Amino acid sequence: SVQTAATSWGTVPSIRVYTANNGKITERCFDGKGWYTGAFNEPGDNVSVTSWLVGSAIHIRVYASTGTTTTEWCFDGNGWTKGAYTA
Amino acid sequence: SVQTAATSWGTVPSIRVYTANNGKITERCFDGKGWYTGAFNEPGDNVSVTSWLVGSAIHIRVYASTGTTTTEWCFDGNGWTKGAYTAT
Amino acid sequence: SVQTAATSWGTVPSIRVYTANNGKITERCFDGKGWYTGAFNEPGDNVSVTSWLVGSAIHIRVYASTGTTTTEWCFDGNGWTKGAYTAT
Ligand SMILES: C[C@@H]1O[C@@H](O)[C@@H](O)[C@H](O)[C@@H]1O
Ligand SMILES: C[C@@H]1O[C@@H](O)[C@@H](O)[C@H](O)[C@@H]1O
Ligand SMILES: C[C@@H]1O[C@@H](O)[C@@H](O)[C@H](O)[C@@H]1O
Ligand SMILES: C[C@@H]1O[C@@H](O)[C@@H](O)[C@H](O)[C@@H]1O
Ligand SMILES: C[C@@H]1O[C@H](O)[C@@H](O)[C@H](O)[C@@H]1O
Ligand SMILES: C[C@@H]1O[C@H](O)[C@@H](O)[C@H](O)[C@@H]1O
Repeated sequence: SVQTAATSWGTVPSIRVYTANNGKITERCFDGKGWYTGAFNEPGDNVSVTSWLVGSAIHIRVYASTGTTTTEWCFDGNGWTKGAYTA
Repeated sequence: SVQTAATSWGTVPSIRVYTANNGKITERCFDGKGWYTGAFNEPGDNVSVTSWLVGSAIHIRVYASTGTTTTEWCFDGNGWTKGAYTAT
Repeated sequence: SVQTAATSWGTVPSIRVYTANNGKITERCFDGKGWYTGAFNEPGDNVSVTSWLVGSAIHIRVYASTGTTTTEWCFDGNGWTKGAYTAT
C-alpha cells in the first residue's frame, strides 16, 4: 500500500503531493489548471513534508526514510539539494 | 495498526483529524468546545491532508490510498466530492 | 522502518520533525542555526502533527498511535500535557 504527504500555499491554491511506491518517492503539482509531474524523484519507503513562505517565495522540506535512515531534501527556488537534518 | 493525518486553521483553533482503521478513513472535529464526528467517511489504508482559508471559509483536500490507488476528496463548504488528482 | 511527521512556522524559520521507531516517538528542532533534540518523548508506532500561531507564539498537537489507540499531546508554551482527543 503506497504512502503520501501533502502541503499547500496561497489561496488559488498551489498543492504538492509526495508518494512513496516500492522504494521511490515522486511529486505531483497543482497551480490552478490540471495536475503535472514535479522535479522531486528520490529513494524512500516513507515520506513527510512541510512548507513556508518568506514574502511570496516558497520553501519546501521533504523528509524521506529508508529503513532507519532519514534524508532531508530542500527546495529554495532553484532545484532540490540535501539538508543538514539528522535524527 | 491505525494511521492518522491532521490540519488546523485560525486561532481558536479549529482541528480536523483523519484516521485509517479497518479499511475506512473517519474524521473527528474540534472548534473550541469538545470533539465530535465529521461527515468524511471513505475507503483507505493510508491518509494525508492539507487545507487553506478563504476568509473564514475552510477548504480541505484528503488523499486516501489503498494499494497503488490514491483518491483525492474535496471539501469547499457543501459536503465531499472526488478530485481530479492522479499519481505519476 | 521509521515513520515521520513535520510542521513549520514563521521566517526564522522554525521546523519540528517527529520520528516513530520501535514504538517510541522523539522530536528534532531547527531555529536558524543547526538541529537540536526537543522535549517530546512518548510511545507510538504512527505519528501526525499540526500547529497554529497565537500572535508569534506556537501551539503544537501531536497524534501518537499505538495499535488502535490514538493519544493527543499538547504544547502551549511550557511542556507537553495529554489532550481530550478520542477517535470515532
Ligand atoms: C515548487 C516547485 O514547483 C515545480 O517547479 C516542481 O517541479 C518543483 O519540484 C517544486 O514543487
Ligand atoms: C531551513 C534549513 O534549510 C537548509 O539550510 C537545511 O540544510 C536545514 O536543515 C534547514 O532545513
Ligand atoms: C516549540 C518547542 O521547542 C522546544 O522547546 C522543544 O523542546 C519543545 O518540545 C517544543 O517543540
Ligand atoms: C486545542 C485544545 O487544546 C486542549 O484543550 C486539548 O485538550 C484539546 O483536545 C484541544 O487540542
Ligand atoms: C469544516 C467542516 O466542519 C464540519 O462540521 C464537518 O462536518 C465537515 O466535514 C468539515 O470538517
Ligand atoms: C483545488 C482543486 O480542487 C478541484 O475541485 C479538484 O478536482 C482539484 O484536483 C484540486 O484539488
